[PDB]
Amino acid sequence: ELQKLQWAKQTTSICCYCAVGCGLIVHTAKDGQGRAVNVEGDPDHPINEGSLCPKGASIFQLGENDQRGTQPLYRAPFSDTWKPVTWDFALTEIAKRIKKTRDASFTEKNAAGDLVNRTEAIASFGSAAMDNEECWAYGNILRSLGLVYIEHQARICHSPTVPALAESFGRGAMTNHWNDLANSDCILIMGSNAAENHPIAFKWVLRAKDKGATLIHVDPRFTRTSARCDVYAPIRSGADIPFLGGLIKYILDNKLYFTDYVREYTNASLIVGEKFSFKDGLFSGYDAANKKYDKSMWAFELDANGVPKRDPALKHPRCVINLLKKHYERYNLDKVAAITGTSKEQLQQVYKAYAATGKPDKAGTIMYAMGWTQHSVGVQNIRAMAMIQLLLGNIGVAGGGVNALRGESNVQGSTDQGLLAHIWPGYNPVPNSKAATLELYNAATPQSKDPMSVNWWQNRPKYVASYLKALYPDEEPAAAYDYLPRIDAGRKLTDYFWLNIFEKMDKGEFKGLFAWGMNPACGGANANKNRKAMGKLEWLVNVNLFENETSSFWKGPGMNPAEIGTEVFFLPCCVSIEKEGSVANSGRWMQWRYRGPKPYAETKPDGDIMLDMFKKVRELYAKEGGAYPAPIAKLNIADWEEHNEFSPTKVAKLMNGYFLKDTEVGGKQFKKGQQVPSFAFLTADGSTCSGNWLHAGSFTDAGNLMARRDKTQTPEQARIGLFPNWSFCWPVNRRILYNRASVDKTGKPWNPAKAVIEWKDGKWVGDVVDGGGDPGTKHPFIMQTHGFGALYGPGREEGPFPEHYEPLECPVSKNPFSKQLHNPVAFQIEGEKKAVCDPRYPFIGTTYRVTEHWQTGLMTRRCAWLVEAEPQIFCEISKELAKLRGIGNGDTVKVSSLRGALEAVAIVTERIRPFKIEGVDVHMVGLPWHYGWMVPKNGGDTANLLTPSAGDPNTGIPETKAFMVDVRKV
Amino acid sequence: GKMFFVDLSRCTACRGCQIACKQWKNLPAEETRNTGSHQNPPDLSYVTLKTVRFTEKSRKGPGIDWLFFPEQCRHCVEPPCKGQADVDLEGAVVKDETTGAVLFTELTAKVDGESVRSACPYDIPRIDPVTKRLSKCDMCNDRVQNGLLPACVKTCPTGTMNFGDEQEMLALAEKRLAEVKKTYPGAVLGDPNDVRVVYLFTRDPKDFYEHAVA
Ligand SMILES: Nc1nc2c(c(=O)[nH]1)N[C@H]1C(S)=C(S)[C@@H](COP(=O)(O)OP(=O)(O)OC[C@H]3O[C@@H](n4cnc5c(=O)[nH]c(N)nc54)[C@H](O)[C@@H]3O)O[C@H]1N2
Ligand SMILES: Nc1nc2c(c(=O)[nH]1)N[C@H]1C(S)=C(S)[C@@H](COP(=O)(O)OP(=O)(O)OC[C@H]3O[C@@H](n4cnc5c(=O)[nH]c(N)nc54)[C@H](O)[C@@H]3O)O[C@H]1N2
Ligand code: SF4
Ligand code: SF4
Ligand code: SF4
Ligand code: SF4
Ligand SMILES: [S]
Ligand SMILES: [W+6]
Repeated sequence: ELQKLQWAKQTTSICCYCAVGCGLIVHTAKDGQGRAVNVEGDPDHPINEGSLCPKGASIFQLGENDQRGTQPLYRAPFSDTWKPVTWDFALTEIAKRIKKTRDASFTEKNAAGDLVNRTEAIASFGSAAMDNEECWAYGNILRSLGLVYIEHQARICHSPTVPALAESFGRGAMTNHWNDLANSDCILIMGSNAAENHPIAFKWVLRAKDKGATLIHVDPRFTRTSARCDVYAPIRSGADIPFLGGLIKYILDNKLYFTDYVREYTNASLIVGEKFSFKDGLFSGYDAANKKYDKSMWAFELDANGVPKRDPALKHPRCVINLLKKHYERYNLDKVAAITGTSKEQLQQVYKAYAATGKPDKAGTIMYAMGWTQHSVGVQNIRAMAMIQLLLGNIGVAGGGVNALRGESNVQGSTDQGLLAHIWPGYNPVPNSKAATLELYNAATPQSKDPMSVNWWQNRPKYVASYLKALYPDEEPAAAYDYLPRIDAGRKLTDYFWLNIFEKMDKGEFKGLFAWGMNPACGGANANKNRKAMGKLEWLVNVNLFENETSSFWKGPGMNPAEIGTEVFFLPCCVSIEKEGSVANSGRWMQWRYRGPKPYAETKPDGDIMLDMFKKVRELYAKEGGAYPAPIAKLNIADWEEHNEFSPTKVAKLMNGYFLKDTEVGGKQFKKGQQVPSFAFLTADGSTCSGNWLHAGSFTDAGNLMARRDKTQTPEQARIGLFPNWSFCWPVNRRILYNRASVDKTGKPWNPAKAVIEWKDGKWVGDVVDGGGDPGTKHPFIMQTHGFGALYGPGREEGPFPEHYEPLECPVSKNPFSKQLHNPVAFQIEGEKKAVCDPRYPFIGTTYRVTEHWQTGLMTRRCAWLVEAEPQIFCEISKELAKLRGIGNGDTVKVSSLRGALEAVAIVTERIRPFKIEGVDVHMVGLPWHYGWMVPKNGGDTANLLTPSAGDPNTGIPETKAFMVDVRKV
Repeated sequence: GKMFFVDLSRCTACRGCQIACKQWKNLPAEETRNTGSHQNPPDLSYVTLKTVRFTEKSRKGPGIDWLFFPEQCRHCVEPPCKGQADVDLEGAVVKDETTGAVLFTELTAKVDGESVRSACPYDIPRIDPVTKRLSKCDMCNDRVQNGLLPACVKTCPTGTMNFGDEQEMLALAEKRLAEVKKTYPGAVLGDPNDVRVVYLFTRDPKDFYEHAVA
């Protein structure tokens, strides 16, 4: 045999890095220490087939790392050293700091006299790197403590995707999945570097090319992705909407739209109301005083029943499709070329290749991530591509869709569990102060009087009731509703999000912060503020694998430990391969993974840390009383625990949900204790509990569907690679969302050779049908109120059509599309300065990743093999800019912005060229954000020293992809 | 014997192969710095049996040709390294007659390493300056003998790395070359009749690396 593996037990796992969700094989030494001896790919996994990129292939070095935390550490106020302490001391004292802060800050009623039952004195950050069961438990622990300031990776990552696609299609998630990429006829990779940041995805991209697909990369830089594509086009950072607006105009002029799809399945035919207008960069209903729009001005014209009027002939001048044609008339090739820096020839080449998928039996897909999301127009960037895809009929089809490439292994999951300030688990909103009763909460859901509109959100009362039964099983839902904290109706939602949490922290408004599996000292935009602001905390709890720039912010650059009062608790956690649970990948595949090695040293799984912490808080309240104890005392944690520890299996079964009594639902009858077989069988009357209605169907009486390793497929399924028996995906194992839009009104595939679903005899074969009903009887977008793909989307903060605005720091002084330079409602912090055509900062600044490092590099800067390949922060510049500034390849340079400066190694490359903007050459400076002051030696610090704390008015995502900088030789 | 077919028309320079080699053998990391390139380690060494070389070629239009070369021992059918080592001491360099693997033993310490490196037309051998042992890719002969793929072959996501019997790999190489030419008209196979690691280059192999072919 092989000596190395001869005395080791084999277990399956799922990669702890990106949301591809590659399968691992872990080899663990059979007895003694019980450490991992080998980690490599799972050859039987249907996504990676045993392949791993360098991050996955090096998990052994991460897991069996001699720099990992071993035991809890305590930093007393003003101290310059850590003190090793017991878990008993660490958790006991943290429980006291929570209780003390909660008791002193707890608010029953706000200024307006409305019940809010919250503490605004504690914030939490993290984490998409925790298991789905841990993320769900964590959120409910925090909410039982009365927290509203609850955030994680999603805010500063794909937060714009959720409303962008929900507005467009009804859901915020990636529409298709990785395997499906192989079915595409044209793959547009734009605002994405998928060959570096989702590497196993290129298995399926290249299989698409094997079958005749055109591969297009549109990126300011020529990357490792660009090297394998058929068409490469440059684009200036922040010029996406002009490029996409130009493609809309191109599709409409040349009649490359899928007419029948557009007419039947989009809101093309809907009559917009008389109060809608746009002139000179501003929509109707603009309120300049309050920096917001009166969205009521964008309402549709309704019939007597309240159903939006439709002209099926598409001739009415206020038809969505005619207002669309009129809006994007301004986006001619000359104007788009002049503002993007992309030649008219390159625009035409991309436009022609992509818009060819307007043909019914041809599928085009978009792969995008942070190059689109991390902007002041992040939501509108994505809206524009959603609209393009609806025009070409690419939504719901194999090789089509909007593939929003999620980041972390479980960021899909962590968003699903409501680790954001505006959402409970399952995208049920956090109540505002005016939602005084469960009844009023439920009243907010719009109804539809259209007999073809499923309007599936009408079932929300069942999900909210079943969620409240999961947490508070002995209370009536309408009673337990009063246990959970509410946000103020009077405020912009962005008041409760990441950037404003750091602004409030900088003004002393926070006593306590959980940095739970995040490194905000490096990952948060405008990092110098974040590093100062954490100085204003009385206490900080950091839960992570290694000591880091957040845990040890107090001994960071230019900091005096003697002057910093912050009490810090470092709690070392287990790595992915040392624990059991599920992680939801980009395609919503919820995959179960197992324990290989025992926990390293005295490290603990997050599940156990948060549960023992909460138990100490609960027992403190049971002894000495305090502020509104009921939500803490009454929380059902019995169902989270087995053999004195966190039970991923039991939690997963509660998240699926079970009957609290004998129940009759949907014609069937259920015994008390049975698992809910799907969210179809949840009730509003208290008969059912379910931690997350999306998980209903994931863990039934049949067993853990997330643990299925079945690659068998029907011939229909196998033609497109659904793999519906491999793990489980929400909702109810629908692998391609909106798949009713992939067939005509009789149920016949547009592309029978790549059918997603087909009506045969009297049933849908292939994928699970997304919305029940015979062919032609239902609008295909069942999560939309009206049932249509929204070309016109009036729910978005800065308008129902995307419109070009320049980045808040931009290299141009005049918008060629209007007299509005910037997003007229952009999230900004008053007094914070922006370099708009400032000669001190004349270069475009952008930040991005390399294949070999992960996030802030907290994990990968500890891994010698990844440091080997990418040892130091670098600065990528053109030969033209290198010559202008007298920088040679390999020289030390200083990159500076209004907010900070750092040193990096110049990489002078032909892979970057000037952007000719209005006939003038504009230079860019590119930086990886993977480096931090702690490790390694000469590695450098975070690119987030330079980035602005401003961005998207929908989601508050920072504009980390387009700002302004200077670069000087050192 | 066994053969690799390395189709560089599919290489994303992910360096999965470079890490997988080191994880499988538990090889140490070099002390590296950025000198104006993503390439690192900059060269093969006694502790690096495979590195991915990065080369930028000028192209008139917006982009470039970015040429990626995951370098390893070619495990030559008639290896000159063996011919040269065998003048000083047979057993320093031996051949697995089942797999085709060319294997350096710890006896390379007691031969002219300088001369053995010079014998290689692909400049593959590297010397440990302390022990004077020669080290290079060993075809993961370990894994192949136990019916497993080499670590770098299994880890490769793109279909660049292929491995199996010489007849199936030569057949694959000819079929793939014809397909690749539709996109890369200047595509060629590296010394296909002389080695067991057959690279498909998308253009002039010497643009990938000066010793890409003999
Ligand atoms: N290797 C690696 N993989 C990762 C991660 C990692 O750290 N390293 N992290 C994971 C996470 S959390 C996420 S969210 C994803 C993100 O994955 P990506 O979004 O691919 O990541 P980035 O490299 O930040 O940005 C992608 C590309 O956007 C380009 N770009 C910059 N500005 C603009 C612009 O204004 N417009 C357009 N169109 N493009 C622009 C950059 O040049 C870059 O090539 O990756 C995930 N996977
Ligand atoms: N300038 C710039 N800034 C960016 C970005 C950008 O492109 N440019 N990208 C943004 C994006 S998309 C994201 S997602 C954020 C990420 O920002 P952060 O989340 O702050 O990044 P990291 O902390 O490096 O990565 C996640 C952490 O999870 C930890 N972890 C791993 N496993 C576990 C576990 O089991 N438990 C716990 N508790 N922790 C664990 C890792 O050790 C690591 O510290 O950065 C954002 N910041
Ligand atoms: S980082 Fe992503 S692509 Fe690489 S091995 Fe892990 S899951 Fe797969
Ligand atoms: S693993 Fe495959 S794709 Fe990645 S660098 Fe190596 S040969 Fe190229
Ligand atoms: S490539 Fe060089 S070291 Fe490898 S077998 Fe051939 S001659 Fe010997
Ligand atoms: S065949 Fe084995 S020893 Fe040779 S480069 Fe690949 S992993 Fe390394
Ligand atoms: S993420
Ligand atoms: W992310």
